[PDB]
Amino acid sequence: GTKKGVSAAAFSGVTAALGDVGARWFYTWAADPQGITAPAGTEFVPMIWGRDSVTADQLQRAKAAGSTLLAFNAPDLAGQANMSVETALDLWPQLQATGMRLGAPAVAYGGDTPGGWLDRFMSGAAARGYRVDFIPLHWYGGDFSAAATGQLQSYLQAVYNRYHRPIWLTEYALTDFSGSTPRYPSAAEQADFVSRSTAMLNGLSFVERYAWFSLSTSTTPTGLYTGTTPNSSGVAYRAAG
Ligand SMILES: OC[C@H]1O[C@@H](O[C@@H]2[C@@H](O)[C@H](O[C@@H]3[C@@H](O)[C@H](O)O[C@H](CO)[C@H]3O)O[C@H](CO)[C@H]2O)[C@H](O)[C@@H](O)[C@@H]1O
Ligand SMILES: OC[C@H]1O[C@@H](O[C@@H]2[C@@H](O)[C@H](O)O[C@H](CO)[C@H]2O)[C@H](O)[C@@H](O)[C@@H]1O
Ligand SMILES: [Zn+2]
Repeated sequence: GTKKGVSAAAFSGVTAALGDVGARWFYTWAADPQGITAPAGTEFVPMIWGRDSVTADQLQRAKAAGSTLLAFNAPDLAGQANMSVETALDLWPQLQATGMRLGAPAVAYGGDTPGGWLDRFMSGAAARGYRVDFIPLHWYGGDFSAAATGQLQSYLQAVYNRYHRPIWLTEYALTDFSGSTPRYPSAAEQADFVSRSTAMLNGLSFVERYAWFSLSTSTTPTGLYTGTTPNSSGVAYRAAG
C-alpha cells in the first residue's frame, strides 16, 4: 500500500536511503523538506510544529511543498510544542484556511483518556465547528517481547473508537522512557518488532499511514540506516508491503 513512510533529516545519502527503504512519504518536523531531495514516488508532508510556527509565510510554504498538513508536535510535553488546548484551538482557523487535508496535533500519550489533551482538543473543535480530517499519534513500547504489536494495536483501536477519525502513526519504536535514561531493545528484538508491527498496520483498515522513528542512526539509536546501509531493522522495513 501507500502506508509506509519515515521521519528524516538532511545527510549525505538521505535521497538514496529513502529510495532503498521504499518510503511512499516522509516528513521533517518542518514546513518544507529542509534540504532533502525526495526520490520519485516519495511524498513530502509539511508540519506546523509549534505556536511560533503559525505565520502567513510558513502556511504559504507548507501549501507549496505538499497537499496534507500535520499540526503541532507533542503539545502535551514541556520539551516539545508545550501548548495549552485553548492556544491550539485559537490558532486552528489559520491552519484550516489553507484548505489542505489537516491532521490533529500529535499527543505524546493519553489519546484515549477522558479529560486528556486530545479529548479536550477534539471536543473543543467540535463545539467551534472546526474541521479535523485525521488524528496522528506517537507510541513507544517499553515491553520488548512479541506482545508489543498487540499493545500498539489496542492504543490505535481505542483512539479510533473514541473519535472515529482515520489514524496516522507519525512516530513509533520500542523505547522505555520511564527510567532516568532511555532503554532500548536488542537488534534482534527491534527487527522482529518491525516485521510484526508493519504486517499488523498494513492490515488495519482505519490506519492510513505510519512512520518508524526514525530513518537514520544519526537521529536516534532506533535508526533503520547508517549512511546508505540498512541494519537488520532497515532490512525488515524495506521488506514490508
Ligand atoms: O517553526 C518554528 C519552531 O521551530 C522549531 O524547530 C523545529 C524542531 O523543534 C524540530 O525538532 C524535532 C523534535 O521535535 C523531535 O522530537 O525530534 C526530532 C529529531 O531529533 C527533531 O528534529 O526539528 C525541526 C526541523 O529541524 C525544527 O524546525 C523550534 O524548536 C521552535 O522553537 C520554533 O518556534
Ligand atoms: O521528548 C521525548 C520523547 O518522548 C515521547 O513520548 C514519551 C511517552 O512515550 C511516554 O509514555 O511518556 C513520556 C513522558 O514522560 C514521553 O516522553 C514523545 O512522543 C517523543 O516525540 C519525544 O521525542
Ligand atoms: Zn481563547
